[PDB]
Amino acid sequence: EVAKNLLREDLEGVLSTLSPRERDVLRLRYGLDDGRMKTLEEIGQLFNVTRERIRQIEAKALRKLRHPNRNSILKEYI
Amino acid sequence: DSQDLLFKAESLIVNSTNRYHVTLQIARRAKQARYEEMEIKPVLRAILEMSDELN
Amino acid sequence: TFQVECVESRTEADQGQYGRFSIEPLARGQGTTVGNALRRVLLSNLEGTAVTAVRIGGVNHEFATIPGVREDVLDILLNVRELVVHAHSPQPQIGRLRVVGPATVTAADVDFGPEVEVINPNHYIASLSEGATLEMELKVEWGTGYRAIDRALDFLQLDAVFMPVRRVNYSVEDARTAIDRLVLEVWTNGSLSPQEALSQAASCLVALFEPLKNVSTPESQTPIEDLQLSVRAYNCLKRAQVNSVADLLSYTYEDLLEIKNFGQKSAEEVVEALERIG
Amino acid sequence: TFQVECVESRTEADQGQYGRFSIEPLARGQGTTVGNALRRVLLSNLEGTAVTAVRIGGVNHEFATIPGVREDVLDILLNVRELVVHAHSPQPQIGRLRVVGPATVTAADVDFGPEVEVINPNHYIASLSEGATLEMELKVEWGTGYRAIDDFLQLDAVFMPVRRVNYSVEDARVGTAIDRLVLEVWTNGSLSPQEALSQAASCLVALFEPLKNVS
Amino acid sequence: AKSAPIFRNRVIDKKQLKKLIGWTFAHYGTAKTAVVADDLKALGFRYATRAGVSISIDDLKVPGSKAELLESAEKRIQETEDRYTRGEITEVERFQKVIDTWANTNDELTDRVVKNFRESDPLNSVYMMAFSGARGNISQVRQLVGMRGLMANPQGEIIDLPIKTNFREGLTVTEYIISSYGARKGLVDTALRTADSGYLTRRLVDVSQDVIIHEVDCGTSRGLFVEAMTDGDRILIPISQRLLGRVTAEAVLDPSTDEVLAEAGQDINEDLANRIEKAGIKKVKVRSPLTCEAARSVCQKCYGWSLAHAQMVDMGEAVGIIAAQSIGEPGTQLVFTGETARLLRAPVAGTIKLGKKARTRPYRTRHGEEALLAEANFDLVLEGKGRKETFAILQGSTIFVQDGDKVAAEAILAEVPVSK
Amino acid sequence: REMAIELFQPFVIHRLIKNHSINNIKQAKKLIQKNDPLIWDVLEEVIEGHPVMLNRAPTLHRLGIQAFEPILVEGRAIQLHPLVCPAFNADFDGDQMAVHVPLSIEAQAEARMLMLASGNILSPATGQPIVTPSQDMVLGCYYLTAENPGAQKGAGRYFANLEDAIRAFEQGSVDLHAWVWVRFDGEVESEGESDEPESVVAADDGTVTKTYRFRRIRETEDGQRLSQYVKTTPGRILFNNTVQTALIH
Amino acid sequence: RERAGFAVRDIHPSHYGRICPIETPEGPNAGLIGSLATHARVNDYGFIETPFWRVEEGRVRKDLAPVYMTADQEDDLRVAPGDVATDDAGYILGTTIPVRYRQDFTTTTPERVDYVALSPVQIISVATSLIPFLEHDDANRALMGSNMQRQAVPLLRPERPLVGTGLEPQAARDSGMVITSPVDGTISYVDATHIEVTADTGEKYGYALQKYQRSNQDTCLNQRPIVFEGDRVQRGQVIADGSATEKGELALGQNILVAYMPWEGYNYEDAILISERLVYDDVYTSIHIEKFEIEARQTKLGPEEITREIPNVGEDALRQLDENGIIRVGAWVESGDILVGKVTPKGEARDVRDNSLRVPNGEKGRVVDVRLFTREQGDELPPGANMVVRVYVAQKRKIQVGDKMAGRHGNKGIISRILPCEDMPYLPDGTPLDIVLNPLGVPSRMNVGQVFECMLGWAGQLLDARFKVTPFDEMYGAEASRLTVNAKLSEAREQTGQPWVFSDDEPGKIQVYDGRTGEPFDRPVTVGRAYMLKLVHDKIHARSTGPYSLVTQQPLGGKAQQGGQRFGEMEVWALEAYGAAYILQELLTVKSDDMQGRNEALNAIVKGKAIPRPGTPESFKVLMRELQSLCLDIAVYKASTEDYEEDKEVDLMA
Amino acid sequence: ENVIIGRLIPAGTGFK
Ligand SMILES: [Mg+2]
Ligand SMILES: [Zn+2]
Repeated sequence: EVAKNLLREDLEGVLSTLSPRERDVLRLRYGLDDGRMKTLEEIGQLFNVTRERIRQIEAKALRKLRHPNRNSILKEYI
Repeated sequence: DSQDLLFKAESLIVNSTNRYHVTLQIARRAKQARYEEMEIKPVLRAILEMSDELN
Repeated sequence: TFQVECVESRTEADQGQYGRFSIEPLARGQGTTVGNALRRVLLSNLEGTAVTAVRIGGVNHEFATIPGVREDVLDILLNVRELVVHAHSPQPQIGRLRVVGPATVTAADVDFGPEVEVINPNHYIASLSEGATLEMELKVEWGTGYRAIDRALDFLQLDAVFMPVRRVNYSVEDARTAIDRLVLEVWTNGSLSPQEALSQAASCLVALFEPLKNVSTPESQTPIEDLQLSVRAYNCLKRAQVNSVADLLSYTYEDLLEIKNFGQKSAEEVVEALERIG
Repeated sequence: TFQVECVESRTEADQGQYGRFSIEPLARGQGTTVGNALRRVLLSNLEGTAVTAVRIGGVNHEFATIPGVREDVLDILLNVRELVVHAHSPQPQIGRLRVVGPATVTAADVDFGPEVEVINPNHYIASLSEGATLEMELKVEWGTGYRAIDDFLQLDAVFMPVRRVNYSVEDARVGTAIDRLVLEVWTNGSLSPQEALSQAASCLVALFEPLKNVS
Repeated sequence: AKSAPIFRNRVIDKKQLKKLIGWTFAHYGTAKTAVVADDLKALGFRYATRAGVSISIDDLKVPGSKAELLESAEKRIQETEDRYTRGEITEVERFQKVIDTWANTNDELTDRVVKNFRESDPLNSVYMMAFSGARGNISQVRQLVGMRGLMANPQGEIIDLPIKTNFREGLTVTEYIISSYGARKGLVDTALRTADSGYLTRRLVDVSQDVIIHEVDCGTSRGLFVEAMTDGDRILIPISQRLLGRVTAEAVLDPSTDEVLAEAGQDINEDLANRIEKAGIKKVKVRSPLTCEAARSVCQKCYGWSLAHAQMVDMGEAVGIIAAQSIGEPGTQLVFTGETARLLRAPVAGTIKLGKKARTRPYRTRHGEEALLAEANFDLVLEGKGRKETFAILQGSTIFVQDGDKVAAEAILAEVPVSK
Repeated sequence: REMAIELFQPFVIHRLIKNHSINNIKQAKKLIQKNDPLIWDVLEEVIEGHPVMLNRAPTLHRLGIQAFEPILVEGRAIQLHPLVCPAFNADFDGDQMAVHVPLSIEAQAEARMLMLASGNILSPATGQPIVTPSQDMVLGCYYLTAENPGAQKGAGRYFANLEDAIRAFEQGSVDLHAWVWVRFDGEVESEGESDEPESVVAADDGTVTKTYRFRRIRETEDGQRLSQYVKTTPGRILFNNTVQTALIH
Repeated sequence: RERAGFAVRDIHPSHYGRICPIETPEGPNAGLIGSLATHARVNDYGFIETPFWRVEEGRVRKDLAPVYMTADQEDDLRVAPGDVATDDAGYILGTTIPVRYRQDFTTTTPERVDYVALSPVQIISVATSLIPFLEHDDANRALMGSNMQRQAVPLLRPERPLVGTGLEPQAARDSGMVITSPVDGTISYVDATHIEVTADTGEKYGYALQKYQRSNQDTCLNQRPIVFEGDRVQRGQVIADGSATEKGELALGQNILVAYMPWEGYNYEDAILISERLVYDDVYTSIHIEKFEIEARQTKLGPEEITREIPNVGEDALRQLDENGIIRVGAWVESGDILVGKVTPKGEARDVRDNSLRVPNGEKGRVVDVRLFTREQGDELPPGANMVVRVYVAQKRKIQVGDKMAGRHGNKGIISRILPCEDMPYLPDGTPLDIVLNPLGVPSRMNVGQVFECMLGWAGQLLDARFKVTPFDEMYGAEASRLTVNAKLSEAREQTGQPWVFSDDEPGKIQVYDGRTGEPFDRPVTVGRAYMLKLVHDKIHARSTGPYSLVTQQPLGGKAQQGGQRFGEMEVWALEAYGAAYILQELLTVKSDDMQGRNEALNAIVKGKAIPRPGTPESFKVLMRELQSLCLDIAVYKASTEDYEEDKEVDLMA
Repeated sequence: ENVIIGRLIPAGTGFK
């Protein structure tokens, strides 16, 4: 259970580096808050802009995380 | 040294008239010590301080 | 002052060696000091040569057997581990043995190089029956005392015992002022003569007590004002809290280039000024 | 290949010096070897000077009294057996005391030659009352080790410059079995503990040198 | 502090070390007592190694008079059995006589063993390590260099065959069986005793778990009277050992004058206990958990000291658990007339002057002999050669010597008891 | 070390995370599993000052559980102080002990202040000392302080003080059980003595030298003591000097 | 056990010669398990008998055959022990003879003795018959030695005792591990695994020797040949020997130099101080083989597969697998090393889960056998399993700090120090000792026989001899053991030529010097050759957090499953007497079964914060539920604060 | 009973 609390923190940290909108998008697209993965369309309605906009945000966030900077600890969690 | 701590411990056990009460005070002090230090080991520093305060 | 003489020297059947030495005159209890220091060093701090590893063709662990070989691998290891050798080169060596057919394999069948020599060519190793081949490769190393395995492929490691001296005894007699005569008896395994183990022990003691015998530029201090730097370069360095030539020497050319508004030409000027002061 | 370092040095009021040395790294078993050899040599094979005989005007035996002198012959003899002197010449020397009247006779009252130095200048010897004269003659010789005995009263002199030697062996393991020697030396002040250690090492090196090149 | 140690110019056994540790604790504290104990441990370990104390077969010294003593005992036994065979004594008197004979032979041999150790070789390793109190007893040196003695059946009956060998000489097959009886008895006792001891401790703990110190004083004037524990003439536990840590419920006074030694409500330390014992008060009224009227517990004044600290008990101390543990810890630590009587032998040769003064009624003793039983305490009068006799009999004594007899050197004269 | 690295694993992990470059719990755990050299240094600086409770299987009384300070030793066996064996009723022929480690600050404080072994001197059941030396220590002290008429080399010599006598014994001038005289000023308790001075001699002055069986006191006429010589054994001198050095220091 | 009492566990006189009065367990089984005596046998009705020689007119008739007799039969006869001494031919010497009549010990004229026991060891068992100088030992220490002789470990190179008792060659021929030639001929083939002997005029006999097998107690059951090729062999001559035998006879220990004296505290209270020669000379080193097992089962999700495709593992930890997921024979495995690689189909490709078998913590050695059993191969696999893999791992253990050493006379000890041989005391010839034992343990335990064996063993080493002394040897003289030992020591002294071997002033003691300083000890000490054994058994255990019990959520118990140590109620009482409240409360709740406080405490320790206050342990909630399940309305209540309010029932299970 | 439930025992350091 202690490698669970620890992990989330590390993830949250790298999430902080991302733009506010970006991180919110990610948290909602993976259910980090509610455990429930949400579609495009729920964020299309809940968020300001509609569908096909959240997909762009998701890719532009992941591309930021995929860099060797701002996310390399989690590589060992795999 | 270890001997020094043992002498200071014995010194505090006397003049207290209650080994339990003085153990509770040492515990509390050491707790505060570590709390306001995380910002030597707590119980040790606590005993050193209390001995040096008994003049 | 005293005179150390060798009184008796023998050689046992296992090629071990015995040597008795008489040392006199010592000074009323110095015999015990000398004798016990010699005994401790002879029994503890002498370098020897021992077989540290062995690879027996056809096996890969200690709990196996070879067809036609009377002894099991573990007994062969326990016999090779007690094989006395003396090396001349300060490197590990590999000795090769290969015996075939009905024979009693002994230490004479081990062929090291021309450097390593077997003290006892009668050490028993194994008994081979008809049609059985025993093939071994031994590795010998230098060391001291008992070395435990630390756990280069397929070589079975041995708990090596580099103990060239097997027994030391001494007795201080009255040689009458009261004077002492030390009698020192050394039994070695034959790797080195008793006289050369006594010599090595004495050398170790002398080197041990030697350290206790008696043990118990103006240009770099120049202030940067004398560097004749440009007023700009000078003011930038002084802004960087650089006050001595030592401080400037604490910076690399890159650190100099990192100085705010310090340019390459000013770093070159500083290099030229330092060359002006050598 | 080790390094000897004096961790502590003191000069007690009685002028008796103290020292502690750390010697490391030593191989396993060598700490005891060095410590025991050094202890034996320091305590038994260092040269020093002590009052060997004394003559007192007015007495003839150890169990005798001196009019006006608080102590008797025995107390003065024991107080003089612990008097610490250091001679600069291999020749025996004679010191003369002749204090008189009310006085506390200490070591400074002894009129040794220029070649004899009293380490502790205020070392209690006797206490003279009114109209008392203590006439004393002390003989200083060169010897080694505590030496009990079988005109001048013969004394059991203490030629030892070194008073006490202790050693302990620790483990300086970093990560084999390495040893560390901690050697404590108490000296009466005639020699510093570093000079006593140096002389002991010199004696040991001289003992082990001839056992090297021949046999 | 401030208490300079005394130069103990004497031998140091375990009792002296325990006394020194107690004194050090009383005067210097608990960490100087720890330091002193460590220093003494180091010194003892070093000089028990320099001594080279060892054990050998010749270190087990048997007195040289063992053979003659056994021969004399066997001669007496033969006389007894010849008497039995001729009908002079009955069988239980032959049995009693041979049992008493071998118990006295065992006592004499033990005395000779101790004297031989203390006379020939007082630095013997066995003697040194048994007399100093390190690892040993006297019932074990007896079985190593003396005589094993009379043993018992697996049922409890005393086998009239004694073991007349030690472990140095080696037992026989018969003596090995007789010894194995008791060895197994002890083994089974320990195996079955451990559960009972644990059960007793548990029951004790549950009866007295709620006894915690809650009050300072219940304000009473009741207590019991503490006096020494004596078995009549002899005392078993002195009053000073029974008066340590208690609290006096009334001021004690010296029985010689009007000097007060303690006021009301005062804890007693070792010094005051020794002073009271020295002055012979013989009774002290003290407070106690027996007589304190508190709320379902004891108070601090009625309890007194906590023995682990030599101070008054603290507040909220579970003294019931301590009491239960103290009673239960030694729980797992739980031959005929010998020296419980006293033979009187006159070392003189003289005529008998008993006459008819004391009340001598004819009697048949526990052995087959006939003597005179006396109940009137009367001082024996006998012509003891040069001068008369001043021997004193006791009530119920048994005198063997009657008037008109010739007593010789160390001849048996009487028997005095000490207090179907 | 094998027990300590498992009992103190959370503390080692915390100190690896804080005082070193270890990132997460998994990396610290794998470092511990691979037996890194840094692990032992961290453990050694963790267990210092951390009391640990030792218990023997039959706990008959409260001294069956006592607190100690751990020292890392190499082996599989727990090294126990010989002076606490009677408290545990433990001997070294196969006995085993259980080790517990307090976690909270209050628990460590209670272990150090109440259950520490150096503070359990008197038996709580009788008040008598329970840390007294026994067995080989008693035998060694007895041998040191005994009297041996057979070996009395150097008997009768006088010494200035206890240190002088000890130094004389150390050299070998005087035998261990020799009857020597030492100038000791203080309280002396000598068994087998006599309260009556054996010989009283008044010199040609107001000074009397009363010679007891084990003492020689020079006293001024109608006055005070001037000197005291105790007749003793260098072993007794060593014993009393050891006690005095322990108390003074 | 609860019904057996004091009466049943004692020695009944009728046990004489039928049940040993010495060899038993200690503890709850004391007196309930016994051992048959040496000569006793059971007849066809089920009663134990024992043999006797007939005595006619005081003459022992050893010409006739032994007359066996049961307990009831030998109650009307007067039976003499087997230690009675007879003269030439058979007449009994002496004038009084101990006899047993009607379960009683008496003495009679030697003309009224009916039967005499066959041997002096007829009363004891076989393990107790192997203790020399037994009559100089207490019975309790004899029990200890007899019990501990059966816990000795076969060593790498066994060695016979020098002061054996005479039953060693007979105590080894019944275990069926020694091979003797039934044929008076020549040996034609010798090998580590095979011996062949050709009858002088006849057929060839061939024997196969077991090699490094494994016993129930993980010791090794090796078998080695003794003879060489082309050797003349007589019938009944030893050909091969077992793991605890040397040449015919039992060999459980080794003969080592012993001195009886205290060290610097390392001998304290039965501890043993040994030399470093016992480690590098491979004395008291043994082979232990362990067995590990792995099972391939069939789960509802799917079957389990043995393969090297283990998840979350690198190729640096699959070096020694045999391309089937199973380790290779002859590989050195350290702790945590994979032995068999297994994957389970977990349910939640990236679906396999790793539960491969690995070496337990603290175990290492060589792999010597990997046997595989699958249903296809025609093997009886368990009901739900599809592959059983068994791996045998062997290792060599040396003597080390914490091991138990023992002697035949009941003297046990735990090794506390292993000194380099230049620190151990040495003899007047330079030989350092092997073991130093405390003499403080001898006189209070009355096992003086150990002081006799040492001395006789000393003589035996010096005279190149081996002595067979039988127990109860004092029927021949007044002090036979001491006289024989003294005469043997004097003879050894005369043959060797060294006067320091034996001294007349102190017979059993010689001078010993200090290896650290070179100064001799003040007094001579007792030295000799002692026959010491290394006892079995892996006891070190520690835990921080592991598996928990199902109902109570308390840590499991047991070394093999990372179990915790029990804190019984006696320890709770001890902590209550100290005044400890926080140690007790942390032990009782946070470290045992406070299901939520355990994680909080662990997280606080790892993070470095303070441990929070505990809650209600899980065992209490379990007990409340069980009591409610017993139709009891037990509940926990919170008192009302104000006046006109009811007390409120508190919900613990939330 | 504070031991069974898991509270500070009313003796020692848990007295008040
Ligand atoms: Mg035990
Ligand atoms: Zn009350």
